[PDB]
Amino acid sequence: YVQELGLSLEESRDRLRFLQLHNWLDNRSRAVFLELTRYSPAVGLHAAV
Amino acid sequence: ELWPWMAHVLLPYVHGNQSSPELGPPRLRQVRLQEALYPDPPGPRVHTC
Amino acid sequence: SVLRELVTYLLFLIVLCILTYGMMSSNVYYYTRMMSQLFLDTPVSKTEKTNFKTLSSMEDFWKFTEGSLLDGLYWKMADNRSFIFYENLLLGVPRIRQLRVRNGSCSIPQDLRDEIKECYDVYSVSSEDRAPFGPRNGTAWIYTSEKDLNGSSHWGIIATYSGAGYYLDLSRTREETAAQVASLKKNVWLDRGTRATFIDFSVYNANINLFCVVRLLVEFPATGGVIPSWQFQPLKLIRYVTTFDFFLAACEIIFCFFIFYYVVEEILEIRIHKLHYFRSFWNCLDVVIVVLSVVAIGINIYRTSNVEVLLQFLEDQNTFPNFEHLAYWQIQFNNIAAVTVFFVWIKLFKFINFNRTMSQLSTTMSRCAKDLFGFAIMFFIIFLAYAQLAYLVFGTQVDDFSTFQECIFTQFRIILGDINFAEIEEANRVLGPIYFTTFVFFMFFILLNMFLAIINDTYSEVKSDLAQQKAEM
Amino acid sequence: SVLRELVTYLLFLIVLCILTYGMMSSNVYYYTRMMSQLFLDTPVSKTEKTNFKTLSSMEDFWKFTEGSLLDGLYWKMDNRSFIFYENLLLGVPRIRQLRVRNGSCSIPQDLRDEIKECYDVYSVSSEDRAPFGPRNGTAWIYTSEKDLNGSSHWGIIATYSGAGYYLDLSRTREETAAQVASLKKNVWLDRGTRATFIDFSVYNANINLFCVVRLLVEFPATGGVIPSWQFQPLKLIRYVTTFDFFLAACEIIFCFFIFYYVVEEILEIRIHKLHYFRSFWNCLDVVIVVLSVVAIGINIYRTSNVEVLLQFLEDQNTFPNFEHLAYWQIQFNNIAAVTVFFVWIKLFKFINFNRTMSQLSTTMSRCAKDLFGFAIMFFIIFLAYAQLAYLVFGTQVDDFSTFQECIFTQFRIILGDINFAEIEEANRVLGPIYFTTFVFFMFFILLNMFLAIINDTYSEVKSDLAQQKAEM
Amino acid sequence: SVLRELVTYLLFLIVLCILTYGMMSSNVYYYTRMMSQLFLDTPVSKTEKTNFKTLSSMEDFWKFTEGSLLDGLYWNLLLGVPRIRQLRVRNGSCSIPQDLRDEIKECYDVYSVSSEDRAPFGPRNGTAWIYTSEKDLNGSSHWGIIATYSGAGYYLDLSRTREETAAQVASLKKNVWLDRGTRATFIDFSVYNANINLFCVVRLLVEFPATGGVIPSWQFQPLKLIRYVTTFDFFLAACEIIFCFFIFYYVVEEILEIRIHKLHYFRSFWNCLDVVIVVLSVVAIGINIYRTSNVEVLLQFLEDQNTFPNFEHLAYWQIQFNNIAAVTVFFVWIKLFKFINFNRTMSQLSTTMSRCAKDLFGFAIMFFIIFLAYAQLAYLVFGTQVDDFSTFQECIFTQFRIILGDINFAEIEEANRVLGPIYFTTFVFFMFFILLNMFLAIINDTYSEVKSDLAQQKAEM
Amino acid sequence: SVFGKTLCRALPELLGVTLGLVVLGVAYAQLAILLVSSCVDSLWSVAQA
Ligand SMILES: *[C@@H]1O[C@H](CO)[C@@H](O)[C@H](O)[C@H]1NC(C)=O
Ligand SMILES: *[C@@H]1O[C@H](CO)[C@@H](O)[C@H](O)[C@H]1NC(C)=O
Ligand SMILES: *[C@@H]1O[C@H](CO)[C@@H](O)[C@H](O)[C@H]1NC(C)=O
Ligand SMILES: *[C@@H]1O[C@H](CO)[C@@H](O)[C@H](O)[C@H]1NC(C)=O
Ligand SMILES: *[C@@H]1O[C@H](CO)[C@@H](O)[C@H](O)[C@H]1NC(C)=O
Ligand SMILES: *[C@@H]1O[C@H](CO)[C@@H](O)[C@H](O)[C@H]1NC(C)=O
Ligand SMILES: *[C@@H]1O[C@H](CO)[C@@H](O)[C@H](O)[C@H]1NC(C)=O
Ligand SMILES: *[C@@H]1O[C@H](CO)[C@@H](O)[C@H](O)[C@H]1NC(C)=O
Ligand SMILES: [Ca+2]
Ligand SMILES: [Ca+2]
Repeated sequence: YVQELGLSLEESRDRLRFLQLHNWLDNRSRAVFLELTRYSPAVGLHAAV
Repeated sequence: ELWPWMAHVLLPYVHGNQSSPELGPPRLRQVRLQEALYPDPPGPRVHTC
Repeated sequence: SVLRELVTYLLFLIVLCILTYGMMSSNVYYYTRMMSQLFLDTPVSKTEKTNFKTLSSMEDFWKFTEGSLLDGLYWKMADNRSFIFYENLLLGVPRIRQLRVRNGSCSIPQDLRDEIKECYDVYSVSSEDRAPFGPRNGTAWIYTSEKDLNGSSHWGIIATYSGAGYYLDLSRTREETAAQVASLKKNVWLDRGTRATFIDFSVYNANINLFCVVRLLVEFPATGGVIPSWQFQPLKLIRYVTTFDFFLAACEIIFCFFIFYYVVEEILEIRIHKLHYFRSFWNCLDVVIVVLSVVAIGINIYRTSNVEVLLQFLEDQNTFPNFEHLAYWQIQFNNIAAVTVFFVWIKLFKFINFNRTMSQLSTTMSRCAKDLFGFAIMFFIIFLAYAQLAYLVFGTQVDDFSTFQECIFTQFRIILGDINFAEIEEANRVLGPIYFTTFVFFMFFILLNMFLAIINDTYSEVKSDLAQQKAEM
Repeated sequence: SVLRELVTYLLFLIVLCILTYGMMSSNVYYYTRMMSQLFLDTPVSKTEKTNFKTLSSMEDFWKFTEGSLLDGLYWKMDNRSFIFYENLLLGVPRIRQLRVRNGSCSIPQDLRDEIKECYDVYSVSSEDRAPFGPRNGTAWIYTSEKDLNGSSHWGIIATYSGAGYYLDLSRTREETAAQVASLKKNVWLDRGTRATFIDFSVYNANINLFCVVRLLVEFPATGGVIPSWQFQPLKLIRYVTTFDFFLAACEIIFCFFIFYYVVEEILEIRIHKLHYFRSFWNCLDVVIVVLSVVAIGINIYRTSNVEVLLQFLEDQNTFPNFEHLAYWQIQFNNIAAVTVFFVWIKLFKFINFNRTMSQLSTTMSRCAKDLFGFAIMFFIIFLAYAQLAYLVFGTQVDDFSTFQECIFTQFRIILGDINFAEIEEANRVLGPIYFTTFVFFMFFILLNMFLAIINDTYSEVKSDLAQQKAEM
Repeated sequence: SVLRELVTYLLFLIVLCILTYGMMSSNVYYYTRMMSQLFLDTPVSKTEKTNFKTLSSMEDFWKFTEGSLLDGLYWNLLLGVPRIRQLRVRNGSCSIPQDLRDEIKECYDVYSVSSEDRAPFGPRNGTAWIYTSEKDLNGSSHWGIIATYSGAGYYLDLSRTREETAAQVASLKKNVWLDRGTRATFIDFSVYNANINLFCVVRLLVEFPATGGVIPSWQFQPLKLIRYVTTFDFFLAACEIIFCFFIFYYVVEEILEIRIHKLHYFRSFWNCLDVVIVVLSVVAIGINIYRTSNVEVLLQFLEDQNTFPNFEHLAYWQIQFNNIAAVTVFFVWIKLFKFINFNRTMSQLSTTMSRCAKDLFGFAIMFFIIFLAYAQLAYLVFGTQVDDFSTFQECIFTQFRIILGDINFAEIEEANRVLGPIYFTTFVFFMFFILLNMFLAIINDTYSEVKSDLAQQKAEM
Repeated sequence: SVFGKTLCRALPELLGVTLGLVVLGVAYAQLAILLVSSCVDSLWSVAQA
């Protein structure tokens, strides 16, 4: 269930609250699988979390 | 209780004005399994899966 | 005569043992443990479980500073001094320093120069900031060179930090130091450009005449995180107070005379008698012993001859006493002396040949050394081949193979049975168990037994030759 | 023939085993276990989490004596106290301290104006003997060792005298609390204080077994607290039951056996066979008889003087002084255990009945000189490494605090029982060098030399016994 | 001839290695450990951080018996009714010394059959205050930690609902039931899993030493009910009958063979191993058929009943069957070596051992003499302090674990500062550098001699 | 040159030793896993040894 969870500035919390209130994955949910990214500009290596 | 987790340590880590060059917004990809699950097991829970 | 060199070697050993007993005094370990437990194990405050050993962020450092550090430093009895355990006197004032880097000392790719507006490089001398910042009024906001600060390099964990940076000398009272650190925290002092921070102080403890120098370092790597490290070093700078100190001085003079005798005896022989002189392995031990001894004597003379930092501190006692070089040279001298003692004790094998069993064993070892070296070449090649594989495969996830020397140490610990499988197993589901099981089998079932084969063969051959030559002539 | 020696030795072994089984009354361990759990693991107060094993300062010590100590000492049914409704508390506990005097050391003239007092480490030549505080009672006046019936203790830091400033507490909590509060108000533990002792005893009439409890707190000259404890289950009413008389008879039987052995051994060396020390079994026999006569002397000397128990019985409102009995009981136990161990290894004198045992014993005896010679070299190397470790880690690790600690830690490294996380951080270079070289040389060299010597000796012995026999 | 023996042995092994699969793959261990965590380590109440494994006082026992115990027994449960009993001793069973009896007026000896108390005490109302002998109490010995306890005592059986058992235990606690003479107490019950087929008999013992305190111990025994409703049952039934046929074949062929070698048959190791295997197998079959024909009360107590299910005659046989069908598997597995020793490079490795066993046994005797000397010294020195040397068996096992690297050395040095480290260092040195090398010396010499005689007298024609 | 040759010629013997060791280990492991099955937590000396 691809949820963007965007709205970088301030509405990310609003989107999370709307998803929680609307019961997006309340029942019948196995895993969450949250994963974005990383980038270390100094060392020069990226990372996948 | 992972929603308070996200609201407390994840969103500040991503959108905070600190050392975290994300290189792309995060995402969520859960499962639905097309079938609900029984309630919590009284006493002992499921062994592994 | 053998008896003469034997008796002089025993006298040398006795004076060495006396020196080692003297330098390793009464229980300084308890002094060190009390200081270490006071400053490293107490939680940063009454409601957290974090201490200095488990710092994890920059805010934890601020919690520790205006917190457990001031709690340990200042003990209540006109501007009275502070005795840490009612016995350890705090000398002068502590000092706090930071080393920083420069903004824009990095290279942001042109396709990412729109959501990344600042990159700070890793610490290096050619990249450290030297410009004023913040409320540029005092010395905490102005760069000071290494020569104006009487500093030196440190060799921390991530890099080797210079002796410059931005510093403050704190106060003798809890209230003033608390105000100073609160002001430092308010006008942000530690930011994303901060790379290292030092805290330095010293105590005396007049009961047993022995100074203690304390240094606490916190490193902030470019990749984020916090790495703490610490150092407590006891020193003796007022040596001659008791009769035992004079006895130790006399023993030191005797040691210098013995070293002069040994070196002149060495040079009297190397001159013309037996110009090669190197096919013995006992002459090499003698020369390394005298070289280590003369190095230790030179270090001691260079270190105890000047105590001008102590004399300058005794003029006015409201300043920072700088004792880092003395502690550094004390550590160096301790290492050199320990190695010298070890080798002097090893040299004792030169005289235990009093019967037909000692000579048999010595001949066996001498005749076995060559092919032991020959097979140890292969043993070390295979050992390093396993170590590099462990470094490349597990070196980014396991913390036990993070560096090559650490891989070597972990592989040596596996032989003793001191392995923790709970972290190595999930680092790689395949090639994790394979490495472990093959290493164990080929290390205990194969390579440990070839040493036995070689030693057993040479010992039996030596005995056979010694029993066939004898009883047949 | 020779079976006379065999039957005599078997009877002696049976008697010794009976003595040691009677000496080792079953489930005495639980007595001391409950006592130590009650007095050592209870937190000093309901709020804090520290116990006697984790004392860290003088205030913790003051909280202990107004807390867990008094809670464990005094139980509710003057009236006597029963520690677990079974263990009767004998008399009153006693608290003592040893302290040094101000000016016992020299302050260097460089900073003399900043520091006024210095107190030396504890030593008999440097201990205070002058009155202090509110000089009214015995807690403020020095009492000599001879007038206090004391003795040395050999603590962790130093060996402490039997003298000092002492106070006898009361039989009830309501007065002991007042006495300790009075000692706390008028400061009794100053910067000169070097050691403190608490002593008492209990009976437990169900089984016939006393218990003597001593707690020690040492204050090093560099600040801090070092605690120690000792629980000893004595027995002083020996003859109560039939088994007691059985053990008493077995004791005199043992004495007769020892007398017979010593008279036979001295008869064998009156003028007969001068210098029989070339043998090994004779040295074992003389060691056994020396140990046995020493143990008999210790037992006779400690059991003929229990007057300290008669007196306490005359007046049961005083301090029962039982520390000498506990010390001598410990000495006797050590001597008896060593004697039993040395008696057991005397069976090797008799297990030669078949030929395989004869070959095994011959091989074992013929590999003695080579193993001794190589053990000399092994221990030279071992002690060199121990000295290196002591000089490098002697002030940081605490497994190398003392030389003997270094030896024990080196013996435990072989079995893989150390951290190496603290060794590597105490010294980054020369720390791991020691570890790697030690492991390499111990495992890949010396163990293989031991096995090589044993293999060669066994092969040669089997070969020449197969040569002289079956070929002649 | 050898091929027939090989194929029949592989058949007998393939049937056996899957017959044991149905014994270890029943997930009985999961149920037993689930019950153990359910009953043992759960706190007595939210305000006390204590459990049954860490009981230390009589009040702790009273808290436990009205608490986690009732919660576990009341919330596939409660086969009949549980039972709680106690064993006590007699006032005056031990003699106070004369000089001390002026102060102490009670003496309670340690538990013994001669010192046991049989008189009534408290309110003489029912079974809880009157002595019942062992024969009519349907019980036997227990062999506890510090003593061996009889099957008698003062007992009381609870009921089927939580409220009345709580009332009963509250009444027992009201008028004191555990005096100073109380030496042991037992709690017994049974639980039917009722999920597939599995019973669980639960025994709890609390011991009161003559000195003071408590000592807890527990025992969970899973029984087994036999029923065939799925192919996974008929398959094992067929495997068991084929196994019985295999023992029949082996015993009849052994009887056939012994007719020709009535005395010249018990000198080879393989034949004596075979006969001990077959006798162990027939004993196991006898116990199995005895136990399977006892389904008369296994289902009688499933209906709601107010009687204590005395399930001890079955647990004993269930225990005795498991630990004799395990040695049988071990001996069956180690008989495969006889078929392995047929290669040209494998018969040497067997002849070597069969030739050096004579010396290995003798040096084992000598090694065990030295080992027992160390064990007895350690028992006499550390006996009352360490808890690893509290009993002789514990001393032996602790030394064996020290050889394998399971050292503690903290309390060893605390207990005795001198002669404690001495024992450790000497033991480690002798057992690591000297004593364990002699076995290898014996094996090495035997291997060298075997190889020499086999390669020199042969391989020359 | 000897060290390489020795390990090459002792392979059949070493393989036989490993086969014997693994068979003995399998037998003992099955004994141990089938031996307890009780969870008694007491000194069952006969079964404990
Ligand atoms: C760092 O430098 C970049 C350009 O080099 C600039 O955009 C940014 O504002 C600077 N940040 C600070 C904190 O000086
Ligand atoms: C900087 O130092 C001056 C010295 O007088 C002081 O007045 C000023 O307040 C300081 N700056 C801050 C931000 O405190
Ligand atoms: C460095 O040493 C000199 C020598 O006395 C001293 O005057 C100066 O104050 C020291 N540097 C600092 C920053 O205190
Ligand atoms: C300790 O002794 C010194 C030496 O005379 C003296 O000056 C000081 O006042 C003494 N202090 C106390 C507390 O007795
Ligand atoms: C010392 O003891 C006397 C005798 O009882 C008493 O009067 C006095 O109050 C005591 N001193 C103090 C400070 O209590
Ligand atoms: C020491 O022993 C004697 C025995 O005669 C006794 O009178 C005295 O009271 C004892 N000392 C103390 C302080 O009780
Ligand atoms: C039994 O107990 C009573 C008091 O509890 C006591 O007086 C009596 O002596 C005891 N019996 C014996 C034989 O000691
Ligand atoms: C004890 O004896 C037999 C055993 O089955 C039985 O008849 C009797 O009822 C038992 N007693 C009970 C259960 O109270
Ligand atoms: Ca020379
Ligand atoms: Ca003799």
